[PDB]
Amino acid sequence: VVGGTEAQRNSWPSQISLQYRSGSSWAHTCGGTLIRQNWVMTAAHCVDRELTFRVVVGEHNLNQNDGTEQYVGVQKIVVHPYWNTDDVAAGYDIALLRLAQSVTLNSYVQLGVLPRAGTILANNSPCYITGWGLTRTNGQLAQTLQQAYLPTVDYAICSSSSYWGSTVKNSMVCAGGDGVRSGCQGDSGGPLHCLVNGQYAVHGVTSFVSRLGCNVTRKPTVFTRVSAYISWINNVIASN
Amino acid sequence: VXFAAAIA
Ligand SMILES: [Ca+2]
Repeated sequence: VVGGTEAQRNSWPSQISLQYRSGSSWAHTCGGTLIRQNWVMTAAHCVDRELTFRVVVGEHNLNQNDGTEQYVGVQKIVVHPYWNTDDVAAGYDIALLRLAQSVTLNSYVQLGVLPRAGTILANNSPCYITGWGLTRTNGQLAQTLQQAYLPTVDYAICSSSSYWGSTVKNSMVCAGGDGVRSGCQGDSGGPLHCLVNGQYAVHGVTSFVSRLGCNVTRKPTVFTRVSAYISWINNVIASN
Repeated sequence: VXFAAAIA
């Protein structure tokens, strides 16, 4: 997260760190959202490869003991069948991970509320992105969970040629684009929390940014639109 | 897909 600040510990209890086993230890690669006691929602491009994954819930500091963490294996990876590794702009960048064990919920670990199927936010709706990603283009990971205010850019604006053009699809949510705040490497798979009728819900799964950099004006961060996959999600859950 | 934000 570029342009952000360190989140407080109870603001985003649904955020998790996705990590792969690397030799002796593990390595943060992506974000994700806890949506059931034993299911996490992330981006397909994060789990495209055959590696050993775990999610950390109640994580705040990647390399210090917060006293609140549960380190949970991923047993099952379910990618959207139409995901195409080589065409992220086609969409379907979503995946669900069934955890080896169920986590225990507390003030630091909660399920993320998803929107009703088909929900489309009005333009410039207030949202926050969160994660441990780079704090500047080509920088280093944030050790502590970061948040940035990142309001939505509606499809009509985001798909105009000055923005993302035909690269954006209606199955996505764009946010930010002001050249100061955005998602960045290590944030993908994580949530976009958007404030509607007083309560937060995870409207996006961080997917992509410009090749020119993270906080590029008129290149807002692009998220898979969760509300377009609600029936797919529920049926993955119900069938496994 | 880099390293992952996916780069678009
Ligand atoms: Ca920690």
